[PDB]
Amino acid sequence: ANQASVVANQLIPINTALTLVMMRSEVVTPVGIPAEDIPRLVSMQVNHAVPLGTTLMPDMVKGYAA
Repeated sequence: ANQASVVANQLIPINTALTLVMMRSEVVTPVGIPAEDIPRLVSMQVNHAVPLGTTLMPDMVKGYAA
């Protein structure tokens, strides 16, 4: 409970480097990448377009390991 995840603040297109305006922190369920990791995610890539409001899960980010 009460753990925050990275949520897509805009549609994040494929093969596009993640920027800070693309990511917000929100308490959603299920839990995705912890909000704490929003600096680590900067400049990484998604392997599929993420719609607005989707929680970013580990598998969506190319090269992500926690």
